[PDB]
Amino acid sequence: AMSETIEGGVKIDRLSPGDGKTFPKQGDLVTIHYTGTLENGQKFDSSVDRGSPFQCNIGVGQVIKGWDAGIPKLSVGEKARLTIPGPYAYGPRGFPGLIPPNATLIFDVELLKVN
Repeated sequence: AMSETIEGGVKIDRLSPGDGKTFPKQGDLVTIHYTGTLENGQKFDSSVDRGSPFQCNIGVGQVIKGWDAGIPKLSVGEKARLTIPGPYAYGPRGFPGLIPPNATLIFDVELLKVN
């Protein structure tokens, strides 16, 4: 149960452990189940509610910076909270009506798989 502050002011809180050995590296495909929330409790996205996970390549700019920085510090199976500041998330614009300008996003993510 580390808490870790990393590039971007991104905070990783470890909720439940992974294998402690299998971590994603740049380029790796990662399969994630997540839930995204605003600082005010408002939920804004959830792969769990959709019944199917999210896949992406990591550290190639295909997801928010906070995930490129954050996901690779998790081990397979690990469940963690990422607290990602605006610049590492949707930025100074956000998506108006959904995500406020420069909003801090809280993600509860579980790394399910690395390839």
